[PDB]
Amino acid sequence: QIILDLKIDPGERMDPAVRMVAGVVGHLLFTAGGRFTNLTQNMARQLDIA
Amino acid sequence: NSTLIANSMHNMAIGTLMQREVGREQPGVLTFLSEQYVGDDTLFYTKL
RNA sequence: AUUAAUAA
RNA sequence: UAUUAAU
Repeated sequence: QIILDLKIDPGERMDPAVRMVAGVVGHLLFTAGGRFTNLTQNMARQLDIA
Repeated sequence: NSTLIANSMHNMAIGTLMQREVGREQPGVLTFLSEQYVGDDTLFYTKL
């Protein structure tokens, strides 16, 4: 009933290590197929790239 | 003992909020290339 | 008062 | 310490 996407903010400034670690965390925190999903397809693509 | 350093870091915080607010209110108008803080004095090198 | 730059 | 530049 609720799915997530990625927020883009030009004012945000962060270490790239945060994004690379979130890449690992997202695969262990979310479900993306089978019977239901918590993510959009673009969000899964971004997590895969991370 | 730490007057100048604290003054300059407070000025840095003010400049950070300045940049964030001008980016929010008028996107794509000003790009910031340099920021300098030496106390109560602030300098910016930007492109308009 | 506080940091520097020369002189001693 | 002496002078000066700055804060």
